[PDB]
Amino acid sequence: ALTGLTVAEYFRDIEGQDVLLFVDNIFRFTQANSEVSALLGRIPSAVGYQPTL
Amino acid sequence: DAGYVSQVIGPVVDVRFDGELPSILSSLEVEGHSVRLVLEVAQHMGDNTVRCIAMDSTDGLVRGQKVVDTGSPIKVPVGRGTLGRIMNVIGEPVDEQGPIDAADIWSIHREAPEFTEQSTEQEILVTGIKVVDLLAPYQRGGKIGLFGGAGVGKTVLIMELINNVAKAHGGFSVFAGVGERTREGNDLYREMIESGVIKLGAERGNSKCTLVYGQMNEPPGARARVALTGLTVAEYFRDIEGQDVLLFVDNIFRFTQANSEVSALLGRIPSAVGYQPTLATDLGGLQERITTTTKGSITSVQAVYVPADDLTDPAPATTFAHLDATTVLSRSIAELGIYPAVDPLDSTSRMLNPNVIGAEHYNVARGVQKVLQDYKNLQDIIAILGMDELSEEDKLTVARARKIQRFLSQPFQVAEVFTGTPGKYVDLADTISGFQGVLTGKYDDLPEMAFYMVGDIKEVKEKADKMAKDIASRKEADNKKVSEELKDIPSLDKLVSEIKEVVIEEDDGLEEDFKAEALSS
Amino acid sequence: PVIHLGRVLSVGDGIARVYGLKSVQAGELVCFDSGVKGMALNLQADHVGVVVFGNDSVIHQGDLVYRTGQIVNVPIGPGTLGRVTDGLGQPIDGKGPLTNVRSSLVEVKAPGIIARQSVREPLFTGVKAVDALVPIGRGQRELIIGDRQTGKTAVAIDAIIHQKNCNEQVPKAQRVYCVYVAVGQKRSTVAQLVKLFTQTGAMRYTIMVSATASDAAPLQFLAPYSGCAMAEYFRDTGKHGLIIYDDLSKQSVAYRQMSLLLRRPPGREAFPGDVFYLHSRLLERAAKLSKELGGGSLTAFPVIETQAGDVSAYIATNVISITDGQIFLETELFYKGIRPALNVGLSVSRVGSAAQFPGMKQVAGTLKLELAQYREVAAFAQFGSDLDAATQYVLERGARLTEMLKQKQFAPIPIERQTVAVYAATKGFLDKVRVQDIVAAEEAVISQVNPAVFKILKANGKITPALDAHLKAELRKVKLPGA
Amino acid sequence: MRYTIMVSATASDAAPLQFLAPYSGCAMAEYFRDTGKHGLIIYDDLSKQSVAYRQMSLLLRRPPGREAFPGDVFYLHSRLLERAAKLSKELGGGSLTAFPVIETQAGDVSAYIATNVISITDGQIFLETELFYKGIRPALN
Amino acid sequence: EHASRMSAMENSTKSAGEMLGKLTLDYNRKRQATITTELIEIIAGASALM
Amino acid sequence: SNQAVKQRIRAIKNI
Ligand SMILES: Nc1ncnc2c1ncn2[C@@H]1O[C@H](COP(=O)(O)OP(=O)(O)OP(=O)(O)O)[C@@H](O)[C@H]1O
Ligand SMILES: Nc1ncnc2c1ncn2[C@@H]1O[C@H](COP(=O)(O)OP(=O)(O)O)[C@@H](O)[C@H]1O
Ligand SMILES: [Mg+2]
Repeated sequence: ALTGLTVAEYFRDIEGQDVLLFVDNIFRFTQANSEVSALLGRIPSAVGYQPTL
Repeated sequence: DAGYVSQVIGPVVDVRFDGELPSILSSLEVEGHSVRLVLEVAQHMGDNTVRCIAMDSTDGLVRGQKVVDTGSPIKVPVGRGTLGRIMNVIGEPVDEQGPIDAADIWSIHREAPEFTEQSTEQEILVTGIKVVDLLAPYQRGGKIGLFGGAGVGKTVLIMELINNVAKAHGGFSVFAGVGERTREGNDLYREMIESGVIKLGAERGNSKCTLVYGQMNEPPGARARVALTGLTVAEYFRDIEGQDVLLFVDNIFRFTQANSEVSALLGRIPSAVGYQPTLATDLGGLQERITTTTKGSITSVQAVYVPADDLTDPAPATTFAHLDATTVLSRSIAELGIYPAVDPLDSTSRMLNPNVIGAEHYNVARGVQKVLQDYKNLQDIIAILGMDELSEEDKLTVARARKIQRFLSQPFQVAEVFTGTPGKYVDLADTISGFQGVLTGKYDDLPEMAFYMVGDIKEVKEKADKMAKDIASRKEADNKKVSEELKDIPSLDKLVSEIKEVVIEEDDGLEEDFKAEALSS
Repeated sequence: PVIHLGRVLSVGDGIARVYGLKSVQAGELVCFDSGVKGMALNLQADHVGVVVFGNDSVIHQGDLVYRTGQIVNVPIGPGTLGRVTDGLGQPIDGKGPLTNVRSSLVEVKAPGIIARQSVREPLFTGVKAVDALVPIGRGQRELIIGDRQTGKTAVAIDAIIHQKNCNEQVPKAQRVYCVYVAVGQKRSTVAQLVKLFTQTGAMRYTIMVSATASDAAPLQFLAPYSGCAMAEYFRDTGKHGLIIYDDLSKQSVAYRQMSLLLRRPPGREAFPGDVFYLHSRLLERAAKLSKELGGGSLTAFPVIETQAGDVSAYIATNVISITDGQIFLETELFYKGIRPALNVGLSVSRVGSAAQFPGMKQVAGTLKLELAQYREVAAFAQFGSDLDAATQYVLERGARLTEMLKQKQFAPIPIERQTVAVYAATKGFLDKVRVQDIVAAEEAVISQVNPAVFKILKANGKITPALDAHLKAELRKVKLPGA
Repeated sequence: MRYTIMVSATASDAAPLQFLAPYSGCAMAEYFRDTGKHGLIIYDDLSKQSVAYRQMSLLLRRPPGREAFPGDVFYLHSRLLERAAKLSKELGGGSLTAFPVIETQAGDVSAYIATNVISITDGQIFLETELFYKGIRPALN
Repeated sequence: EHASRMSAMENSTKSAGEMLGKLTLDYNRKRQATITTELIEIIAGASALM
Repeated sequence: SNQAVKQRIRAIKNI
């Protein structure tokens, strides 16, 4: 998702135009950090999510 | 010698002592702090280190700060010199009136009395609140619990309990403000200057109450020990001076809540509702000291906050086994406008045996509870159908219970600013006489709103004829008063010229006020 | 000026473990050598745990941590009025440094019992659902608890906008200076409120303390306390404040992040044990001071978001215990066309009518009683069983009264206009009117009734008998729609 | 009192005293069973005993269960309640009748400790608070 | 009238048994989910200390 | 939110 913003942010900041950003399943970015946060040694937050949600 | 701080995590401080660790529950003082910071040893961590809870904030503590052991627990002034004063958790005066006289300061930690010096005597404490003195009557010398969620009337009821039984009785009083609003602790203080309970100045010795306040801004170590400080003032009046003493505790829930805020930092695994594992025994150590002994008597009134109108929750549910009278306040009674919002079924007392309060009080109370329970089993079908198919035996008990429901409502003398009506003190004989009339059909002809917010049954008849006159007097102001009065209502610009205009400055004063505070101090 | 030095042991997830710094205080501002600040929260025996005020990417292992000697503080004073600051003091509106200001601590002991007096004077919201049913005095903390989009922010913004309308008409002493603390919000959302407050003119009296969602979790935990410290300047120097903590629900989530990453053991819903103390430390600083301490006040409006009307939530139950009143906002009342969607059966004010307008203390007493009679008779005609024609009278009058309490989102009515509007609905003068155009009938009742009869009700504060008849004799010389 | 023993571990007593008091009262009551006489053991609050045993186990850092209770908290109450027997004729023929008392909250028998003691005991005497306000006494369901 | 109310009040006990059946399935799901939620809150607070 | 679904089973069972 950060790779997709960076392409959209270049057209906004440098090219200076209107961009249409479509992100499919934005929750997956949250879910993938929650698969990782268990292995980074972090106490789990409510519903087993990463504390830094 | 003196210990030094080794760890500060929140309100929990670890102090390392090189040689002769202090006892558990003993008081420690951190010197060099900005304010007086008292720690209390919760446990021995093991490597010559104690783990402590702070009675004040730990902001500004440094690892290595010197800690001095007092060789004793937290000692507060108790005696006649505290009557009319407000105390801290650690016995400091917070009422801005000198130091406390402090004849024989006492430790706030002791044991429950014994099993041998327990008093098996039951006499009714007449409160004047007619829902209390009918269905769940209080015991003179027993524990009273006021349950209910946020905003049902726990304070309004404990305030009406103060000026009804503590305003004129034989002994002294202690209010333990445990983890509540500072605003209502100031409202309680100024109410008792005006009613002469607390006297200031040279008339201080004629006071009849001691405030001990540990309100919500204080840390969890402070609020966990305020009830023990309010106990210790009340235990001096019972054990040493041998006299009766009233003890009002606003939200004993906050004692259990404060112990749970430090519990996980003390190294304890959490319980079922996230409470401390020692929740029933921390509460049990406090309540078993609030007893009537062979020396004196402590009549305790404790408000108990239930968290989400939930008596299932373990902090109210543990408190239920400790009390002799559990006045349960309900939100559904409060939303109906009936105040005090006492649940008439859920309120239970141990003074409701027939061989204790007689048979003429027990059968009226058992009869009122029967009509109010039948109405609740009918209200399942009234709200669906509408009171036409009950064959007029169950229609009579709907109108009898609706009169009984309003007749449990009563204007309080402390809710004159809220309700807008003067308060009523109902005697015990007038409560039994009134409810036996509504139960046996002696007052079926009166309207059901003539029972609402009245004193006794002679004020229902005083209000029912008043109500009839009020609606027969509606058809008289439909003739005149629209045009051409006798000039007691003048013209509009007559009233605009009497308006005394203020000076609207339009500068805000601010930047010259700030520099004026800068050149000052 | 000897400066103690701490070597960073490890840095991760916005938390840095620091070796050394034995002299550092608990809650002390530290300084990393990358320029980013920090706060020493848990002083353990072997290391210090530091929450990082910013992005922890610039901190490496073995970086030098300097302590600043000082507990965390913010610039307070009149120079913060009009400016948009971040979570601890620093302005983010691009208008230079904060001139004419003074640095004070963000964690102050709340004023005790002997420093208070009774909350007696009213703080008018301008929302007539609030100022009639759940009125708010100066020095009273009132919760705006509701659902995800129930207009909770709108109720709070209308309190701020209305103070600008009141500050132009009152003397210099009884002027209310607002502070709006936005915790965990969008930065676009905050910029729409500064745009609204300069267009309204409310930005002359408003401080905007912004800890957005991009900010570090110790910047959003700390922003209610830093905004309260800016708001406590006016309370401590005799003036009147109004602090709004929009989403204290989002402050507790930012405090749960630091607690879980400083390894503190989790409680209910993975929340810290002292979470109650997180909000009771903050909300008890909203006080009405005594006249020995200036007489100043600070009125708080915490905002708590519920999930599905679940007020039995951990953080929601804590703040209902702390605050005096409660403005409960319901989702199904919002879509029934009742705006603001205030649950009158669940919204209380613990100060009550002691600190409300006397010109509405006598008029809105029958308003909340007729609405209490309206509630249970609408549950029974929901089915369609039968009618009584005295049940149908309170079912018809309360439908005028519910339609009377509706208000425009960005327009806050003055207290004198609200009492006249409630008088015209509670004295029967808005009967003979269809239930649908009462939202448009009361524009006639405010405009056609004389502009000099509001001045008498404002100056007296009460409908005198020489005005109680004169305005009901003007509530007949008005032309209502339909009629 | 000429036939009653009272074993009292009250609220101010330590959690090991309240845990061991049903076992202390049962051993006093097992004297009559083992010598051919008949006993009647009543536990005023079995649920209160399990709260005291949950306190010691969480503090001894034994792993927590469904309601933070220990894993053997079924073995806590079954080992106690299976001591109430009717003995055979070659052991004197004595007996011990148990009456454990379990306090439910809002009348649910789906609670962890309430499901355990319902499994161990033979019957149950359910007392309903709705029947208690209807005049019925004992409010037996 | 009485024979159409009889067929109407048997179509509303069907509807209040089909609604009650979907509401007990919804309650048993919430009963199971709240025992799992309160248990995970206990293990997390214990793993943070052990 | 587990008592709101339990008080609805109170409603539908008496209806
Ligand atoms: N009284 C009202 N009349 C009309 N629209 C309103 C009213 N109050 C709020 N709204 C609108 O409804 C929407 C939701 O209101 P608002 O954003 O203030 O709610 P909120 O509780 O702050 O929600 P959020 O969770 O987004 O913060 C907005 O578009 C707002 O302008
Ligand atoms: N006896 C009463 N008469 C009238 N109003 C009451 C009464 N008790 C409570 N109220 C109203 O309900 C509110 C709740 O009372 P309070 O003592 O603050 O409850 P709690 O302490 O349980 O939250 C009061 O502020 C008041 O508005
Ligand atoms: Mg209270």
